[PDB]
Amino acid sequence: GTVNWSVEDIVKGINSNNLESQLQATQAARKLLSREKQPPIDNIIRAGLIPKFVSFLGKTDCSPIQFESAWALTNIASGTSEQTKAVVDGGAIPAFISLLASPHAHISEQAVWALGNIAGDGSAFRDLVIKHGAIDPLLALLAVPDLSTLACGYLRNLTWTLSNLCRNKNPAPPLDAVEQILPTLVRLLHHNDPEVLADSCWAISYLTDGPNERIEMVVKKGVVPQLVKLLGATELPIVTPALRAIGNIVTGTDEQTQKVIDAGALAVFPSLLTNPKTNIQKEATWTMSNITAGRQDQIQQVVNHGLVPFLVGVLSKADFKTQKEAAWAITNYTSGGTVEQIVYLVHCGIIEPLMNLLSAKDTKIIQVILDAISNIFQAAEKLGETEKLSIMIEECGGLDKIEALQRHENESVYKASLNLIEKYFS
Amino acid sequence: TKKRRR
Amino acid sequence: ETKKRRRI
Repeated sequence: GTVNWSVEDIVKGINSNNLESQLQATQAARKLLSREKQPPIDNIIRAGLIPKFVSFLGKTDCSPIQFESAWALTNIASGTSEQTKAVVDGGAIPAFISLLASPHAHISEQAVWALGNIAGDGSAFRDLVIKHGAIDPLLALLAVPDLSTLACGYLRNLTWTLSNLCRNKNPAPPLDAVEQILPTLVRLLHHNDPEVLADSCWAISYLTDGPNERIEMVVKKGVVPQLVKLLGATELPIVTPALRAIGNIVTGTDEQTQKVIDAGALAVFPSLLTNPKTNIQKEATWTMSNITAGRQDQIQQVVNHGLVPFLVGVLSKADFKTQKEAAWAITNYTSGGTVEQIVYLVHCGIIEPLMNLLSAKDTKIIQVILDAISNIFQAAEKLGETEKLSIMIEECGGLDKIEALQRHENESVYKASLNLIEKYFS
Repeated sequence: TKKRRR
Repeated sequence: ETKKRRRI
């Protein structure tokens, strides 16, 4: 019975000069720390136990206590930053890296998990694990001809820990470390386990969340087609990270955006823009807005894939945050589109849902919508149809909303609305 | 750039 | 995703 010990009892055994007594007390600690109901992490720390557990990690002659202390420390490091700091301050990082070479797979697996929790705390501990040299021995655990010969849960823990070494910003991970890890990530992105695939996508989503140079590192490895494939998965835990990565990539250059289009991404958006999960719809529309902010041949691909009606749809009815991203998508479209393309947008029914959003209580969206209108009127000037458009806006309740906005707090608001009235409604 | 980031 | 994981 190593179930239900007190912290006092645990200390009494760990302080005995008896390796087996110490092993029993350490397993008692592990069991305390792995219960679902409020594990006593702070009590264990305050008792002074972390250095003892860390020293046990190196008892190569007694693998069972290696395992139990590894598990106990993993769960202490699963806590707050203060609690994770206590494990790091105990010297655990070099000890856990040594354990990655254990002949016992359940012990090296536990060291992988622990290092994951430590790197997961944030930039500084992530960089400290990398400085202690964790990356080489981690990648060596995956150097096998066929990943399917590894145990499912073992491979899942490795992938998870690798994703945490790619995670966080200010600063982003070291470029040399990212180069070392990317080949393996690419391989894991082609493995058939849903969990490996979700964490592999999260990892790529972290790496692509930066300057164009970071994006380029990823795009150069050729993973965009595989990302678009996973974008079409049925498992929402895969789609979510894959969509986030595609969206990061289209914040880049027009040349990087094009590789996403060339890979087929736009064919998946009819479903993404009608997806029942609000965050999918939000992220798909933000991605669309960064695509309508590209070249005119790229706006044209949006048109050819039949996505303008779906943007009209999201503008008409969706969570407000999604509608806001849809408005951005329209302003970018009208700002960089041809005349023919802006005409098409109007013929798809954009004006009424655009007008209905002017009575929203968000200052920024109103600015966005007014810019878009302005842009459309400019295209109507070029066709000398500014009157037809004025009538249209009048017929759906639009002129009322624009005139009311003239007497509105913000400056850009009253300036832009007053301009429109003077210029097209006189 | 009209492109917006996260 | 899930920053940090406890083993139960």
